[PDB]
Amino acid sequence: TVFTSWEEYLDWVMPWNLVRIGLL
Amino acid sequence: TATFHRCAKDPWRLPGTYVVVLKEETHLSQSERTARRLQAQAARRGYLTKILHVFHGLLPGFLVKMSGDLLELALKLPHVDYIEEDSSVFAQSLVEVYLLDTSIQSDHREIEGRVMVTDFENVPEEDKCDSHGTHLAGVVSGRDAGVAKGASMRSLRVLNCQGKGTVSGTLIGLEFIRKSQLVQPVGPLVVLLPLAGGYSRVLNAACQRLARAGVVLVTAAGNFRDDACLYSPASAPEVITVGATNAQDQPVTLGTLGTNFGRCVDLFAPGEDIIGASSDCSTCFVSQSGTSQAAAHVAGIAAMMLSAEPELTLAELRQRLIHFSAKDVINEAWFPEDQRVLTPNLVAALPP
Ligand SMILES: [Ca+2]
Ligand SMILES: [Ca+2]
Repeated sequence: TVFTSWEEYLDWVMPWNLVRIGLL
Repeated sequence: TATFHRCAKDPWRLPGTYVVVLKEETHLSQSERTARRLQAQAARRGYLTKILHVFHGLLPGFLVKMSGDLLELALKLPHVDYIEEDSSVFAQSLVEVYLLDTSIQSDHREIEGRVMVTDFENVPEEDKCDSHGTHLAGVVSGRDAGVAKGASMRSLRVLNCQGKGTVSGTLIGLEFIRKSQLVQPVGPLVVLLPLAGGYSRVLNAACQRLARAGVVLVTAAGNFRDDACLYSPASAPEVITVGATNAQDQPVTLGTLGTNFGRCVDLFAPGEDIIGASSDCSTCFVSQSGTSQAAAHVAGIAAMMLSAEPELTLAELRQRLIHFSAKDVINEAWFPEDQRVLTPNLVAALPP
């Protein structure tokens, strides 16, 4: 699944990995 | 005496091309004279040789295309420390992050104006060109999905359109970094190597010299579900070797394989289902997995740690990465029994 915008990915799913490393 | 080394992973060998490594304090003039002597002595025996590149900066020596028949002769050359046959490697703000990977889409919205494309290119011929690098550049410094948003990046192309590079190409790329730094010094350097080939004496020595010279190196542990010590640059001690973990605190499974483990792994980082810049369009995003993605998170964490504490030694930066990592969350049962004690149960984290 390739998404053409950030918002489209956000609607599809704050990524887990950036949360996990404590960036949020 | 001088020794000969070739990749133990026979399909990864690149016969006909040799890295001839000279003793630690060999001058450039001497390296050129030893190359000429090899060409001249080889010519007397009716062999044609080509000097493809002469090394100076980290490691003295030269890259020669020639018949393996000339190795005994080449090993008797004065100043020669060892010779290694070439082999393949594969894709797995006051701080400058260098990326040695595939070509990159520099105008992607995510990394536009944060990545500088160098003129460096050393790739083997082929047997989407920019997918692997763009995603990784995005994981390090992307506006929406990036770890170190304020980090600037310089990229070198060492991986071809298939994610295939050479140990020789990688050495030349690592030498290019050292040279650029001596010509125009800046602040702390972070060198991201999201690639891996079989254990390499020359590649580990180049990484060790770059590390002893104060430059921070971050590498992929490898996606061979094996011991990271049998792969390079993963096995180079002073390098930061990163394994991949998933959201469920599980070491990553990549088909029949998965993340590498063992004593050569320094720590783990998120490396499964990683959203980042897709080189398919300027605003495109895609999810990817691998130790390359995991290493990219660590290069971003290290870039931010070095930006906050620019005087950190390589050893102090290592202690900070361990100290701030999440402890004992990884499922050890996924690793081979004897590897559980040897593999550090660490998941990279930014300081709070
Ligand atoms: Ca290490
Ligand atoms: Ca332990």
